[PDB]
Amino acid sequence: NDDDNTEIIKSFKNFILEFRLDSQFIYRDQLRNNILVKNYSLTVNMEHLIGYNEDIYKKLSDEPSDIIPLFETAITQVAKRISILSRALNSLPTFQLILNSNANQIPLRDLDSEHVSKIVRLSGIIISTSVLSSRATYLSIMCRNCRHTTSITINNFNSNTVSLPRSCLSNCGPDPYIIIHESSKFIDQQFLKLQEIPELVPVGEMPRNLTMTCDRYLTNKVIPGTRVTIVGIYSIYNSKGVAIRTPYIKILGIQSDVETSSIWNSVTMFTEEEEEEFLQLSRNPKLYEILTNSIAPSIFGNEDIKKAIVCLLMGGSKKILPDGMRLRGDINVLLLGDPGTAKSQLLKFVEKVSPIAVYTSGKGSSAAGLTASVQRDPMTREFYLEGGAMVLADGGVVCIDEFDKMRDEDRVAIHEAMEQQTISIAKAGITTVLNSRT
Amino acid sequence: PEQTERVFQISFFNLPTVHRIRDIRSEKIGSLLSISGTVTRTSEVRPELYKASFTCDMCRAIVDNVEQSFKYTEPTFCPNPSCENRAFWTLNVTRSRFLDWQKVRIQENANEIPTGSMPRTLDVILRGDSVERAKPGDRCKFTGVEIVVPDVTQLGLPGVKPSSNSGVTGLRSLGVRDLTYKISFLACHVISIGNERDQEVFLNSLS
Amino acid sequence: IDPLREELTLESLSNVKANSYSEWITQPNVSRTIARELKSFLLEYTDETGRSVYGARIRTLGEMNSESLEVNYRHLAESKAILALFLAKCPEEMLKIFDLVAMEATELHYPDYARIHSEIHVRISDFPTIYSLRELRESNLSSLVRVTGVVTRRTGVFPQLKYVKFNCLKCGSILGPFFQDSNEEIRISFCTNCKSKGPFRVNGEKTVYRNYQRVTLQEAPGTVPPGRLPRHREVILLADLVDVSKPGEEVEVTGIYKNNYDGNLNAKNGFPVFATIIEANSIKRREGNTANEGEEGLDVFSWTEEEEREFRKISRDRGIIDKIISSMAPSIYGHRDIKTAVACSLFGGVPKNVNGKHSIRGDINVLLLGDPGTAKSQILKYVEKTAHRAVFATGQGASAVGLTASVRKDPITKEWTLEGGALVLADKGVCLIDEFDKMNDQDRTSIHEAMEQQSISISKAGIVTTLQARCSIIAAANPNGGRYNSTLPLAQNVSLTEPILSRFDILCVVRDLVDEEADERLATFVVDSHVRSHPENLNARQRRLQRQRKKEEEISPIPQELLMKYIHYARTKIYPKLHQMDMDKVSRVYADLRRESISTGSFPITVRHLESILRIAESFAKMRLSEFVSSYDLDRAIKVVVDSFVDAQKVSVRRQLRRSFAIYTLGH
DNA sequence: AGTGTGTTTTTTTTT
DNA sequence: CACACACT
Ligand SMILES: Nc1ncnc2c1ncn2[C@@H]1O[C@H](COP(=O)(O)OP(=O)(O)OP(O)(O)=S)[C@@H](O)[C@H]1O
Ligand SMILES: Nc1ncnc2c1ncn2[C@@H]1O[C@H](COP(=O)(O)OP(=O)(O)O)[C@@H](O)[C@H]1O
Ligand SMILES: [Mg+2]
Ligand SMILES: [Mg+2]
Ligand SMILES: [Zn+2]
Ligand SMILES: [Zn+2]
Ligand SMILES: [Zn+2]
Repeated sequence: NDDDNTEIIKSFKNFILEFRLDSQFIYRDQLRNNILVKNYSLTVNMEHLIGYNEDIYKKLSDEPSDIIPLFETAITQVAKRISILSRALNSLPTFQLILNSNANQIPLRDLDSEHVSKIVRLSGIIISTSVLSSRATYLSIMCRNCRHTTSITINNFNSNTVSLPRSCLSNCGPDPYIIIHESSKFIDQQFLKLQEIPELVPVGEMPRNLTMTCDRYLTNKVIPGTRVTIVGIYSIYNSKGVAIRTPYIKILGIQSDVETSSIWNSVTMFTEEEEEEFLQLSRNPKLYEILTNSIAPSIFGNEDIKKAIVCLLMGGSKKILPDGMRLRGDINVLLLGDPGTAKSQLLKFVEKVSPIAVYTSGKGSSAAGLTASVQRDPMTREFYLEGGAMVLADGGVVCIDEFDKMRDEDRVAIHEAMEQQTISIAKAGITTVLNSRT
Repeated sequence: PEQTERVFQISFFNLPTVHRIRDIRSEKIGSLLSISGTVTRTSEVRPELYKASFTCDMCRAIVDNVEQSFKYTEPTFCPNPSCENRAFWTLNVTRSRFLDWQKVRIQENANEIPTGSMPRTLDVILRGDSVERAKPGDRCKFTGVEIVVPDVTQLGLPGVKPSSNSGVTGLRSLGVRDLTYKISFLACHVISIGNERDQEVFLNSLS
Repeated sequence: IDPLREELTLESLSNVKANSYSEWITQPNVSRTIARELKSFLLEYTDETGRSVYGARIRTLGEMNSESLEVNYRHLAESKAILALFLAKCPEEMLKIFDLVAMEATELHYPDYARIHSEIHVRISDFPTIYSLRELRESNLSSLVRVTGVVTRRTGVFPQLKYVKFNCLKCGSILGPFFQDSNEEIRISFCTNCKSKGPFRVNGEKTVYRNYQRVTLQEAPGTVPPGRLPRHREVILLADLVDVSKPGEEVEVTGIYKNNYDGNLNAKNGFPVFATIIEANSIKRREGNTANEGEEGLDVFSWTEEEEREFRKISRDRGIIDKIISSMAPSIYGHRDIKTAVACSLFGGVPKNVNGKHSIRGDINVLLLGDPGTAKSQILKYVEKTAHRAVFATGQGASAVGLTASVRKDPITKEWTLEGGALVLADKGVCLIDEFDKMNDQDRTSIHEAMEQQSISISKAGIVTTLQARCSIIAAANPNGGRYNSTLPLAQNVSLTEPILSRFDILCVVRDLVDEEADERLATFVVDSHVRSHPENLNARQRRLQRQRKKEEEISPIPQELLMKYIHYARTKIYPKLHQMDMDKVSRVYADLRRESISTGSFPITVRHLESILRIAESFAKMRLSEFVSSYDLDRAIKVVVDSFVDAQKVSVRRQLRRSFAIYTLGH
């Protein structure tokens, strides 16, 4: 079947090489793109696969866990065929597959005991992101007394992990092949946790969360507190309760449920056009009043108030003097007046307009560490620094409710932080200082 | 099932002397003693397997009425003398005999102690009838056999880690690691040392 | 007759004729005869009907496309009962037989319904005896029995290996799939290829997976004798059965008394104790009311399409609104305006959202001021059980954290965990509030915050979650000294803050006035309540029933259950829309609202008050049950709101203001 | 003689 | 990883 598996690999490469639309082989296009910018990753649509050949897609659906490594090997061979001259391990890193399903999404809630090791399509909001964790793409070992050195290329497509080599394998022992972690090649992995569909609101049910894993060209794409529509195989491994194992997902494709673009690295997705009309609106002074009126729908007036709001959201420029000093850019607007006057409503609207910061309330926010709370980590008795609201508000225009109702003493600690535009903490013997651009 | 013998428990009532929390010395082992303990915490009902069966599939033979002292114990070998196996035995749960047990501990009362001694707690063995007979949270007058209870995890049985004191020579029941004890009492009989507002019930029950 | 797979008469099947009952049942000959009888009565035995109710459940579950196959355990003893006793003694094997017969019935009623569920479960509802955890004896072991417990854990539902294939590392690449009890590891420890012991590993070949959910149980303290700690027996939920409950909801279920081993228990006990489990073959909740069949099974309440047709028929009937006003809390004589307010709060306004983000609450916050002993708590109790989803706030008992949003440090999991905020429990349903005028002020501000957005936002202990709180709330308050002074301004009659009364859309005040003949009627009414309440009095119960029927005729013309189903129908299908409206009528209304707050007895009138009037109009229209708001129903909403405002005023200005608004009052 | 298995109060933080 | 026990 290994020859049959190679034949299936050949069939998949025949797919990618001879799938075109209007003479355009999009797959070789993205291939050469990922050659020019060396991202060893490939994106494919299963609808295209079905159109070219149902059978290969069905074989995929039967057991994706081992079909995917064959596809990665096929893509790597294809890249070797195309981007490398003919007759010219680890010489070319393997490409990894990216898939978009567009099928139905079973809710995170009501996931069956069935669908084990089955590709699934879902959506949820991230509550936590793990740091990167390398994974041995290639493994370098030596047979200890036998001195035999061998290569291993383990894929993350099983279950849990492959046990270390046993016996001499051409007594040298139950594990002579001592891993020499220099030639061995690693790729980082990141673990993810999705809350179940905040819109689903299962009444009376605590939102269940599942763990995920991401590959080097999938990791760090999105942040916690952001909803993502995911397409990854349903995954199971043993945590260390009979015949019950940890449920998780190995992701084959990442799509943003919030749909918001990633951290803006100044790459203009709006491009020159949209910014050109933006400047035209800036060129036309009337558009200033347009933005004024547009803010706070149904407010019926208060236009100069809306102008002040627009100016504040617009962001005061922080100038860094050549001196040790630095002109303070951001400002914090104070809202005093009679109740029932849409003030909190306007605050919520403004925060919805600009999500660079987060709307909160005084009582809802923890009195201690409003800017940044200090919490004891479950696995470290040291009270770590947890990012408070103005940590999140840093880099963002933030609206908070019930200032008067809040206890005054910690609000004193807020004025200093906003004044310095940072957050200086020396509590609990920890002298960390964090910026507060809000 | 009726043919299968129903186990015998013989409870002793009206015993001459009640030793109470006092007495209970080491010299007496397996001795009938009456104690006026104040048992206020008791325990939960526990199945307390008496006898059981073993598969030993690779001999295909079946034990009858395996008895273990305190720790789950298997037959010395396969029931068949052929394929006698000291390595493997598997439970057959066929001769399963159980006695509902409750590890009732007695804390001594305030009276009858001269100098403020703490409410010394002694666990007491209880039987299914006795468990239902005993009402928890209540000081009880009880009697039964006083047995020597060994400490836990001491046996070298599989699963439970053997508890790795002084010992005799010439024994071979447990040649290594010795053993330690924590005695508990067994009460054959227990009694407490210390509505119906219906017209028909009133008329019938009332004198 | 056959040694295995036999058919015999029912009598020879019944008697074991063997030393061991379970060994006799173990004979596959006996099993096959039982299978024949099982298939026979499954469809052939049509108890009390021309059709087999079990056959009716067949292909209905097929239509439901599920796996449970409820039996009810009745029509089994009724059907010659030998199978019934056999099950009650040695279930597991004939449960498997029931699964087989389910297979044949499956493909019979619905061909191709096979391979949809590879198995079809047994669901033994009901039992001769309810039993107790205190009742669990060695006899009860390995026997399915009904129980009386309280679910506590509800662990995360986990797929579990229905089949397991154990293979040794050296010899067996793949070994045959054998069933796994899910209670303990099979641990064969023997290789077919290697006679000697070797390292064993699970087979990579896929086997069936079933759900797994452990729940701790607890004996009902009321049934438990005083001073006795209820026992706690573990029960595991399985596939097609997990996530049936809520922790602490408490159920009675019939399940086999599983018994398992664990060396740690013997170690901590020093004795050959054997761990005991149950996993109910069928699940049904015990809500504790045991009033009717709703107690049996899960949850209570119902919805009927015939009932909604009746609701439509009464809706086109005029005077429905007044009947509903009489309908709400009939056991509280008088309080016509109060009844109107609470009933329309039950109906609630229509939620409104602007641009996706901007939103208007569809829930009504009733502020009530009541003298002590004015049925306020009992009014709340009548309100609940009528709006289905409901909560009760003791007021003083709850706090800022407790009611709105709570986080609980969880030592067992080792992280901070969310604790159920009672206002989150309020969300999606009506919120009862009592003793609020006496409870903590910081908690009051927390409630203000929570209600302003109809959602609670909490960021502490690493939990930054925000929970929607859609709940119609009704605060209960006592006047300063328990008696409202009409000459006194409301704010002076109120010991609480001004902002809270502003955010409250409905204000309610209870006062003691001369009302002599009314006090005659009220005392007589309470006497009647006692008399109908007394079991001692066709018979006495018949005359109690007829007197409550006639009182239902005068007030609450719709039955209370019919009433609550009417409310459910209104929420579910009725959504009146303001398509037509009177702009300038509302304009002049708010104009008059102005220059009145200048009065010392007058609280400020704001925009949110106008939104309150709008949502009161929505609640009235929902109460009218029409999918389109009526202008004149909206007019009655205006009338109710303006009357509440006038009552809120000082009596001195109140008369001048009522004359001023008289130009509005007549239109109603 | 097989081969298996075990050792690294305080202090904020709520409130 | 690697060395005292309990039989292997
Ligand atoms: N000028 C206005 N135009 C439109 N709507 C208004 C206006 N003034 C008040 N409102 C409405 O009245 C509501 C009351 O405001 P809220 O959003 O509850 O918060 P707020 O105005 O800050 O009230 P407090 O001070 O927190 S009680 C608003 O949501 C609006 O819907
Ligand atoms: N109009 C009424 N009709 C019937 N019962 C009434 C009426 N007004 C008050 N009650 C009775 O008053 C009692 C006190 O109710 P509750 O709300 O607990 O009083 P409090 O005013 O002290 O909060 C209730 O048992 C209720 O039946
Ligand atoms: Mg506000
Ligand atoms: Mg009350
Ligand atoms: Zn070697
Ligand atoms: Zn044997
Ligand atoms: Zn083998």
